[PDB]
Amino acid sequence: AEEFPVPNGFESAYREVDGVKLHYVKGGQGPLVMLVHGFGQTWYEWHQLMPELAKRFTVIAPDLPGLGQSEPPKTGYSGEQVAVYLHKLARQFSPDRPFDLVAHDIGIWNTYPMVVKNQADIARLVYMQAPIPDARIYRFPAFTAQGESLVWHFSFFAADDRLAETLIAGKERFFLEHFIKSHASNTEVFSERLLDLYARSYAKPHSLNASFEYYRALNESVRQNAELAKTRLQMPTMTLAGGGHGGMGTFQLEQMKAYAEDVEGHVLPGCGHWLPEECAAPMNRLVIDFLSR
Amino acid sequence: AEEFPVPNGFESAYREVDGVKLHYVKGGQGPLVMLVHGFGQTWYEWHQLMPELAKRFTVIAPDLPGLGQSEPPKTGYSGEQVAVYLHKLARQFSPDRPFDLVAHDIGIWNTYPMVVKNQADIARLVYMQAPIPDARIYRFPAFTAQGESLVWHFSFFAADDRLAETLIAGKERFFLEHFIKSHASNTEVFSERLLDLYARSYAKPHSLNASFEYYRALNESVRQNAELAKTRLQMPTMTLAGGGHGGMGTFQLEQMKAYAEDVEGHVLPGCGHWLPEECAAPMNRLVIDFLSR
Ligand SMILES: *[C@H](C/C=C\CC)[C@H](O)C/C=C\C/C=C\C/C=C\C/C=C\CCC(=O)O
Ligand SMILES: *[C@H](C/C=C\CC)[C@H](O)C/C=C\C/C=C\C/C=C\C/C=C\CCC(=O)O
Repeated sequence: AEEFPVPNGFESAYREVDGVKLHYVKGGQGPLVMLVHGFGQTWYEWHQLMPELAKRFTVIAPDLPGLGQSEPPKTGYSGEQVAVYLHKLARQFSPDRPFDLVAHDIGIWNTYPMVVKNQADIARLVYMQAPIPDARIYRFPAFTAQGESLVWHFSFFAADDRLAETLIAGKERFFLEHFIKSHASNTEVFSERLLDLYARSYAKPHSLNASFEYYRALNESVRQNAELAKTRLQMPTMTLAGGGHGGMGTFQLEQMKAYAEDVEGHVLPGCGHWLPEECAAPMNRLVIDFLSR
Repeated sequence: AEEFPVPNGFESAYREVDGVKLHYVKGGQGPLVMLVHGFGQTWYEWHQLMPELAKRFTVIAPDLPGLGQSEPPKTGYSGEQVAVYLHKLARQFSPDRPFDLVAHDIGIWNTYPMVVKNQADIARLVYMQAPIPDARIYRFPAFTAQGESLVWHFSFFAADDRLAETLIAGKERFFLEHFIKSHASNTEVFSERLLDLYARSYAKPHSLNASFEYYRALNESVRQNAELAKTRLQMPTMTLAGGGHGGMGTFQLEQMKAYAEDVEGHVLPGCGHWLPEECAAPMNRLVIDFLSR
């Protein structure tokens, strides 16, 4: 049984990494690129970009531990702990060469530590629509004069006594449509059919809980990154952000400049958080062009 | 039936104000003091203060429109609209002399406009544990280095799609215990029975919705207060705030200094947000002494 349709020419498979069975979808030939999804979604957010990349790269899209069809982590949900699983997974398929990395939303949180600790393994890096966890997140406002705070879900999801799982259980499809559309500019791409697929996956009880454990570990991840960030990233990096409702605008690039020596950034107008779906054509073009250099 | 026990010597009653049937509890003799409750609670949060105050004053504690046993407003939930109902209710009982006002949490939001517009009607003012809605609220951080913030509920409650009602329905007692304890220093003062009573009141579907409509109107109240605040408050004012977890500390007095010419403030160590319950004895003493001068 597959939660999402595999593109033609790709395989759905599993690999045990440090005692955790990870699900992934893989296709193509050539140097490896790993695509890492974020909250509310799975490998499937990449399914339009994957066939295009697979024309010249080997492409792997895993499900984050506990999400999609991947088992929960055995160590923990902090960025440094999860990053181990993803780094070892990639190195099973690229043991002798650097690989490229694309990450969205908490995919950034779950990859930054292995990038900074294994810089020679990362050829090129693309990050979109999430802050790297650091002290900047403690200044984001809870409440805005216009639109909506992009950030109040940090506290909701991190609240103790399983607040979020307890309130959302039984209402998963409702909640997912609300939080996806509230963070989108081009809401019309989120058909009821597509929302059904995403909701069915994260409504699995262990996946609902896993989703929020990433936020419960966020303060730990901030403390981890305070040490890791004493070394800047050296490899070519590109940031993408939406310029519309739900987009991070100029923050994505401006923060990355503190972390990276070689970075270019783009803000996609009329696009919110969910760039692969809201703005597939320009986003795919930017990623393919950047990795094809 | 009554949702909460009425103290001896007090009456539970109703008055029509602008076509809206308001519930209140009233007792005592002498000049009028109106006590206005906040979110999650009803008139009952004042039940320990009321018998003491009624030795020197006529005391009235209404349920906010839509909450407790009061009918929802027929105009709207912004501060200026709700303050009309509370001002006219007070004037029914004190038509010939100014009255005192004590307000907690969103009771502040729902009274500040009628105080500033009807200053000759207000003898003395006591405000505790909430910002006056203004641009200062756009600074409060969404997330803290210790976990969930005190203010992310602004955005949870203001969200559309009836987000809060939909997620909290069926879990009203669970959610109320969470937000009471997350804003408390002294959780021991909240019996399981007291939490049961508050939860059963705000779980009423029109009351659960009314609770969050105050927040859906918050930005409108900010915009209203931007104009109203061009007129400073001239009556004697006291602020109170908790010094412990859940307390606003020095913010309460420091903001009030920008609104009021004649203000004194106290911060109560060992107390959080729920001052009438967490710190009943010192809070009652400070209020009684301030109003008795
Ligand atoms: C995934 C969000 C997906 C769905 C929400 C339910 C991650 O949790 C969050 C990723 C991105 C948004 C988070 C924070 C936004 C980052 C910066 C805020 C924008 C400008 C900052 C302005 C300032 O300095 O205050
Ligand atoms: C009622 C809060 C009641 C229940 C919480 C669901 C109002 O919505 C909020 C009023 C007071 C809540 C207490 C503290 C937060 C309010 C303002 C923040 C002021 C200063 C910052 C202090 C801090 O965050 O440490």
